[PDB]
Amino acid sequence: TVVKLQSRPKVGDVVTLPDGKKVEVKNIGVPYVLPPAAVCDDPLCPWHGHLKIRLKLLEVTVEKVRMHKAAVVTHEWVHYLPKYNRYERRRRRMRVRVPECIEVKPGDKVIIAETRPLSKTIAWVVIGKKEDVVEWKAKHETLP
Amino acid sequence: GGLKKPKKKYLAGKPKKIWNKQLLLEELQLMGEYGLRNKKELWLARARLKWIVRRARALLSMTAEERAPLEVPFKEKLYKMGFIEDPNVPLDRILSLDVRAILERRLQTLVFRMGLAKSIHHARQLVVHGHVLVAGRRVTSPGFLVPRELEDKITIE
Amino acid sequence: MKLGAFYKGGDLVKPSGGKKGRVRKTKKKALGGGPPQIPKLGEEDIRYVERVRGGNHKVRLRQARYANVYIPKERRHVKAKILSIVSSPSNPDYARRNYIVKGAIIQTEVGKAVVTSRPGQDGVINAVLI
Amino acid sequence: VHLRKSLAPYWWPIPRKAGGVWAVRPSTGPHSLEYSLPLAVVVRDVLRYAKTLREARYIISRGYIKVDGVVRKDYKFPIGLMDVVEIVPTGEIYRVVPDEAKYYDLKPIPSSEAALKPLRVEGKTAVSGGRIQLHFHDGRNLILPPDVGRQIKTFDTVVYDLENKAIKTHLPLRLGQLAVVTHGGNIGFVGQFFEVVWTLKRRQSVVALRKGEEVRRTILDYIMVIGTEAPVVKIS
RNA sequence: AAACCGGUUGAUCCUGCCGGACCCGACCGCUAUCGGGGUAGGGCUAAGCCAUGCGAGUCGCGCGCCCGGGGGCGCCCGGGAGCGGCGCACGGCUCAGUAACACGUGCCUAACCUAACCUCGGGAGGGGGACACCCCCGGGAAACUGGGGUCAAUCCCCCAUAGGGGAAGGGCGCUGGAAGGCCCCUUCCCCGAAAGGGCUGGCGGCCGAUCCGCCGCCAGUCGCCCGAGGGUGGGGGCACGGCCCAUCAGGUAGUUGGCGGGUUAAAGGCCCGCCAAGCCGAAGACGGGUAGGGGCGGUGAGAGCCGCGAGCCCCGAGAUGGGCACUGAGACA
Ligand SMILES: [Mg+2]
Ligand SMILES: [Mg+2]
Ligand SMILES: [Mg+2]
Ligand SMILES: [Mg+2]
Ligand SMILES: [Mg+2]
Ligand SMILES: [Mg+2]
Ligand SMILES: [Mg+2]
Ligand SMILES: [Mg+2]
Ligand SMILES: [Mg+2]
Ligand SMILES: [Mg+2]
Ligand SMILES: [Mg+2]
Ligand SMILES: [Mg+2]
Ligand SMILES: [Mg+2]
Ligand SMILES: [Mg+2]
Ligand SMILES: [Mg+2]
Ligand SMILES: [Mg+2]
Ligand SMILES: [Mg+2]
Ligand SMILES: [Mg+2]
Ligand SMILES: [Mg+2]
Ligand SMILES: [Zn+2]
Repeated sequence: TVVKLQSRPKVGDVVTLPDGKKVEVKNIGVPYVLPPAAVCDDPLCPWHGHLKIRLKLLEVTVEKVRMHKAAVVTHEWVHYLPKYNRYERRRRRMRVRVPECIEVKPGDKVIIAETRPLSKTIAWVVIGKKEDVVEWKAKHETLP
Repeated sequence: GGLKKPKKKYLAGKPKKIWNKQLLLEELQLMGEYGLRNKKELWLARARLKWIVRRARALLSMTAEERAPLEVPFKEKLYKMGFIEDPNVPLDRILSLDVRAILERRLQTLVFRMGLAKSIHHARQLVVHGHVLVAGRRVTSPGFLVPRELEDKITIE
Repeated sequence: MKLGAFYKGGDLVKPSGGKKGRVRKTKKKALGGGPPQIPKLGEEDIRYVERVRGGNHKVRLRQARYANVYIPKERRHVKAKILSIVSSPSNPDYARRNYIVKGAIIQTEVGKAVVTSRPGQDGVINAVLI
Repeated sequence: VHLRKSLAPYWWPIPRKAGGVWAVRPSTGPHSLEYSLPLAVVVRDVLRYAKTLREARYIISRGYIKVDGVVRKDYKFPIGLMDVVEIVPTGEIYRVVPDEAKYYDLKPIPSSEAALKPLRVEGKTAVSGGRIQLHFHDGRNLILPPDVGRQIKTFDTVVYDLENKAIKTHLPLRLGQLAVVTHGGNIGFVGQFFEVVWTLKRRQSVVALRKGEEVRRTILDYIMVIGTEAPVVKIS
């Protein structure tokens, strides 16, 4: 169901598991995240399945990985209090979907993307760890 | 969940301590010279005076760039109403503006100061009964704050 | 159908397990559901067309006798007959009461097939031979 | 369906407080509610030909008003960007164009360019027969063969013949053309397209327009190409 | 106007409370001439109980019938009881429930439906039926309602074709950030349209003053069906923001997730079969209390405090308490 790889593939590659099924690393529309270093066959996977994500991305840290194909991550931000003119650090725990091709541990910073709802509390999925990010810039064409 | 309703516009000129002797003496003089009806009219004049001064205070605190578009038009509008005399004074000169300059612009005062009536209370009675034509139209409100250009059009019946 | 007996609205339970109040007193008709309509193994095929939300229509198989079995190894479609329901992995009580659901095995005339459609929603039994 | 006067669009040329508590609501025509004005409002407010709503309905009920070559007898018909409004018994023609003050204005136009309408391609769909369907900024559609519809990408402006149901001229969206901003704060501005920051979503790309040398920026969604240095049809 | 003044001492300097002076909101007392502007008035009190009246209709250019006046070509006009279409889910009221995806801001539906309307492409062939008003009788206090006869439709139904849905295999192609989508090809199963109807004018034909029509065609106009998109309305999802109490510390067991299914217009423990032990909590769970949320409003020189966060606008919920359905695009009205 999950076959690891000695090297990472690219978007559009087709890799066949020991079962002989061919899985193509789809293009999830986010060009600054690398595909996982292993392949799964889950139809709810965004890399190797039919799952479609939205363009909302968040960077969180894994807290509890003891649910099946899911994890408990923490989301952090800073809130301004106008009366005191100071900040407060707020955090919220979210439930997210962890695909089989992506392995996570507590304390690790991952990337999540909003999808359609998958369970009572899961609507976000781990797109990939932070280290699979890549620097990206837009295009700036100008007529002199 | 709050619905806006109008508030008194003479509150800005109202003193929060009415029971001062020197305060009572100065205000009683002002009502006598200009023939006002009650202290509400006198406070309403001061509320106008506080607007002219507080506005000039804020324009001073604005930056030179910000002050520039509003500086000359503010003084020009003050000149046309007849409150000030020079529309080209420094902006801090407006800060010392005095409430009597607003009371002179009252239509009742202008009828008396133009020699069109026997007394200031008679000139109030003239406007009230409708014998004072401002550019050909009857203006019956004695507290009308006449601007500069309309002042020369004041006639009697 | 949109029946309040099969209401598909949200629970009254938080993820923490605590209870929460009811924002709305009544059950909305838009969030209503319906009873199951999966067909039963019968001696003839009976189809019922149902009017649904927005004036649309859904084909319901009340009673199923034939299956459009398809042979992958031959690429032919046969409208074979159904003899018994071998087993229903989602719930054995479907096979125990002769009710056909998607993913169920059927011992058809040509052999065995796995039901590949939702017979309460599609209205036909598309089957693939094993 | 009602429309409270408070909920009316902000740019409409009507007083906000004084009047009734109601406003005429457009009847889901070929525009958007936020970006369209009903016909009865135009006849009563923008042209001032009717003093009441009944008088405006009477004028419209006679078919005196033609909108893009079709006589509209609905007083709640929506009018919007680049629409051609023609008054039959007087012979005057207007093209509702993006205005720097009124946000949308009735500008008189010559009778020659009355049948022409510049339409911005909002998207294409593949239809039966393999043909291509084009969707324009006012919801209008046009089905074309696959090869001809391949070369017309989204945001390209095409000058459409209302009289022949055809495409007179296709204006691709490339850097260096004349564009008019059709929505947002910078409405009414016409300038050269000379700068783009292509974002991940193309509709949200940052675009810059120049008019020697006032430079305004918007998103790519909010600009229509009106051609090269000469605008093809009178808009200003 | 960025303000103080009175009072604990025999006297004094403090601390520290309480009072005075001001604005606004509710109720009340005494008094009360006129006008202008304003979205003021059983909200702050019982979402307590109610006599009476009024509060959603319209269309004869969908349909037949009846009545009265007029006229000959083929009818004109007025009226009646109805069928039928569309609307009555908008609008109006109130503040019990709600600490919640209710509300606000910013985003999604690639997981969805949408009558009326707009645009592009295509279509309108064949054949049947019934029920009102009415007529002959009623029944019943009334509400309501029965039988026979009888004229129609844009009323209802069938047949054909278009089209549509599912399952499966392929593809150049389209959209789009990204295809479980669209388009094309192949196989099977299954469902399955339409009102060429009204009006106007022209032509011709059938027919007859006991008829005042019917038929074919043409044009104009208002309509009907299908495919695609828009529009509008709606269902659903997400991130974050906004009360008090620890004299409330552990709570949860469909509870948290996985897999397979059902149902839905549509994703989802929404529901079901199996598997696991997970889920929340002192960064305050759980429990209790209070409260419709916002735009906003009062006050202060301001920071801020308060809600008079009643009246006006937007969203929500409700219709004596609690439930459940019909019709319909949309209601559980
Ligand atoms: Mg949910
Ligand atoms: Mg102070
Ligand atoms: Mg003493
Ligand atoms: Mg005190
Ligand atoms: Mg009450
Ligand atoms: Mg008609
Ligand atoms: Mg009638
Ligand atoms: Mg009716
Ligand atoms: Mg309402
Ligand atoms: Mg009968
Ligand atoms: Mg019909
Ligand atoms: Mg399709
Ligand atoms: Mg048929
Ligand atoms: Mg018929
Ligand atoms: Mg499902
Ligand atoms: Mg539950
Ligand atoms: Mg009221
Ligand atoms: Mg009840
Ligand atoms: Mg009811
Ligand atoms: Zn995967």
